[PDB]
Amino acid sequence: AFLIVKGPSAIAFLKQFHEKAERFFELLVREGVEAIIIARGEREIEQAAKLAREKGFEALAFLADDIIEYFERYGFKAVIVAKQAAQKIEEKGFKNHNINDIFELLQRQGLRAIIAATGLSERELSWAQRAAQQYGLDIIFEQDNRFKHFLEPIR
Amino acid sequence: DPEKVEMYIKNLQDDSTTVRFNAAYALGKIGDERAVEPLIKALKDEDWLVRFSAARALGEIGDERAVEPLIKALKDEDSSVRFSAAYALGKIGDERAVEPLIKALKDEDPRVRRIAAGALGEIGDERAVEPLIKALKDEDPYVRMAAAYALGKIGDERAVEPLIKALKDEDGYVRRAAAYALGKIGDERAVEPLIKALKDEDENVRLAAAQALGKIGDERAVEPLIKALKDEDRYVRLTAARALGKIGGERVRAAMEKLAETGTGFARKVAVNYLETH
Repeated sequence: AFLIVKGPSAIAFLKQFHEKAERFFELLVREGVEAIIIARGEREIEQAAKLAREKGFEALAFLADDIIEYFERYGFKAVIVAKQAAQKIEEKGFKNHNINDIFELLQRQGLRAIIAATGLSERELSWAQRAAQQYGLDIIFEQDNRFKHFLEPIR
Repeated sequence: DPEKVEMYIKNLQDDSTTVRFNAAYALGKIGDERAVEPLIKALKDEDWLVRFSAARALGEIGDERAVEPLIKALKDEDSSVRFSAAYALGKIGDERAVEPLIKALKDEDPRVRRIAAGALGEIGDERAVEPLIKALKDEDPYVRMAAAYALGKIGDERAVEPLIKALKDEDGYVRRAAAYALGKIGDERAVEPLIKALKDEDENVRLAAAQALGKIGDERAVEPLIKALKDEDRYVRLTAARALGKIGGERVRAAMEKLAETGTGFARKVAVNYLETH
């Protein structure tokens, strides 16, 4: 899976993954999230939501029809999940290369932190932590390396 | 693969915005010196991502020739490009970046100010000291945090009393960072303010205070640290225990002796184990 749910070089960039590129660009602009949650897929999420809410962050969620109740229950501006059964969702009322640069796009619209949720593989945690470093974002999770991204701001 | 580097090099003059920035990215990853001058040119592309990407790619090749052009990119209209230029220079590590970075401490974008403070920290040039001491006053908490991290890493004694005062900050991130930086500098004047910080509401502050007291290795911390063994937070506890071993001696070996006798819980366990060792 790899689709979003809501409810300029930026254009040349988004295009790579052209009319819905501009649409799912206005996504990132309108709300302008302050936080992205990264999870596996449900107690993990309730935490992260109010952990993020602890800093009053309006947030997006990323993970790999429960997905529709996350909106009421958590207040997300958007969810990104990772065939083609998206049509079911659209009805119900919900709409070489460096893919990591999307972080820079979100940052310019106001992204401030990543929040890593429980159960992420080590692979995923270091990837989220590399991104916090390289895009100057905060990342929120036993010791020193909880704040690695601040201790070693240049990678 | 020289044939690939050259192709990406010509790709830098393509009409497609996308081809230009994807070429600067790829060159950055290859890391071949021959791309330096062509990338120096891309630092002025009409499109910001291309520029952003040229600056990043030069940070990665690490060639000292990129320094003066990167110093210019620090003034770019776009704040992303300025961030990318400050990051690239801190990574190159060339002392000519120093006064321009010091100027970036005053950028209107709070990320730029933050990564400028970090770049400074990485270079380690003592000239950054007083300006980084200004930045402990920044309206932005992350900038205040970054400055204290950079001061700890630089290790200059002048940072001490300004860091002490930062233990009084309203934000728990800066308090955490001030304690950590004080532990690293290791000036004994931190010992008393850190003892207070062991009683902080934020458990991330108490943890760092305890760690910082362990590094300092002054003895006035022993009893305040014996107490922290009864801390509700598990990590504060383990760290207090770590800190006690780091400050060896007999005064703690005597606190450890009575504690093995009249102690319960975790605190009793570290007592026996320490005594079991030395």
